[PDB]
Amino acid sequence: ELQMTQSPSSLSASVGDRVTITCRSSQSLLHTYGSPYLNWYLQKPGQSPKLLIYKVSNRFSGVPSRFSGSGSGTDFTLTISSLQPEDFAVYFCSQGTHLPYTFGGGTKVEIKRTVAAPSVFIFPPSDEQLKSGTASVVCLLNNFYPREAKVQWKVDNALQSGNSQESVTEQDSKDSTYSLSSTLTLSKADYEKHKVYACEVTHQGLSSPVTKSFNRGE
Amino acid sequence: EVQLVESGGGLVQPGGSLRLSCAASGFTFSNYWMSWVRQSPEKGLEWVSEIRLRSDNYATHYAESVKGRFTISRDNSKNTLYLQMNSLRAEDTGIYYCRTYFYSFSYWGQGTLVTVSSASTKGPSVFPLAPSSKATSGGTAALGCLVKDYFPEPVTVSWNSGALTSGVHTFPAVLQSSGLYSLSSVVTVPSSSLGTQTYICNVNHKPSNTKVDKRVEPKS
Repeated sequence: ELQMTQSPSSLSASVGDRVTITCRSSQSLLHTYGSPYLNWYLQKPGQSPKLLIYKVSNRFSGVPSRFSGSGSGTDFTLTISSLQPEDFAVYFCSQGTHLPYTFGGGTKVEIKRTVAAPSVFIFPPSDEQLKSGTASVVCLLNNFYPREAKVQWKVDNALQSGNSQESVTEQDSKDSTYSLSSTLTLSKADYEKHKVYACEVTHQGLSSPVTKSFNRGE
Repeated sequence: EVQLVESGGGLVQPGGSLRLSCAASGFTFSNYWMSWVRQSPEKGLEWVSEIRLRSDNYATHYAESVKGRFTISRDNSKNTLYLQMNSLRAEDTGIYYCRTYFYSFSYWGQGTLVTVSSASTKGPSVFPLAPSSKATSGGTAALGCLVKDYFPEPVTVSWNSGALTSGVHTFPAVLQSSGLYSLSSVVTVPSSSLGTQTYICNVNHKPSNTKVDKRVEPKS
């Protein structure tokens, strides 16, 4: 099959940067069915892919002028000559002329922005959920950057290990920040047992780690 | 305007079957090649199959991964494309996009989700994320909705019937220790408005036709 190798797998660039994404095949793949006519796509999360370039170097109708493709023989590049904030997306090549068709593994493009410290909020489990026998504790990290963040759960000052799950939004289309949920789940019993519930946050934008806490029972 | 409307997706048991459809409109369907592509987080985009024109004896092609199990077919009179999926595998799970080939590139539908799992659908309970004193930083409060233990995806959340959009963050679902999905949605508002504005999250889980509206009120 005619498989392309897409690189890099991810990158962060600032608004205004030149960005370059490459798809490559082998000196063998090229003898088998020639220099092919790759198309380039982008995809926003939850949306269908959108055409940027067809036949290597033809910008597609409506596509903004900063996008361009070129490439010769084995090596094909998609170029963004001045990255804009709406340009975060997964970009990929498509080899749609030689059966079997294949796609590049894609390049996750993140917008780089100034450091932003999360704000932090904690929620105790509802009355309704305790009736049912589980207790979810939720810590929220809102509108921060970079993505990398440490959330530590402490129950009666005891660090918890393997009972936490995080979810993280995609980069925000409005301010390029991330928000993050961490959910500590415990039996109704484990919860009635202890009393102080805390999550401790550590991020590059915080001089010192921020702790939000509550005691069970108002 | 060109439109491609997939249907027929959803939850099916391993080894079972499903037929997708794609209702095309806005162009002369019979003049174009048509294809199916699928998407998963784990394998990326994978071409699935292609069917050509009546004048090509309706030639079909298939990725090796589905050959013998899937059949692509077209009804030019109804402007509809089909994919018949038999002996489905866990690995057939994902988003299936209908496509039409405009001579040098495809135009794509919005896709339909196919879940191949032994689970039955399950609709979520919904719990409040109560805005409280202290957990609200500088005149700004946070409140939310927690949507626990549902299957399959997706669930959707709006706030106040879509009148509250600004400051809403609805997180990706997480798969729990159990085989079930959990998702939280949150929003930041003026602290001062907590007594005077009521806040309701509208949760929809179409695979089970669950529809919940949950009042979130400050703790007391």
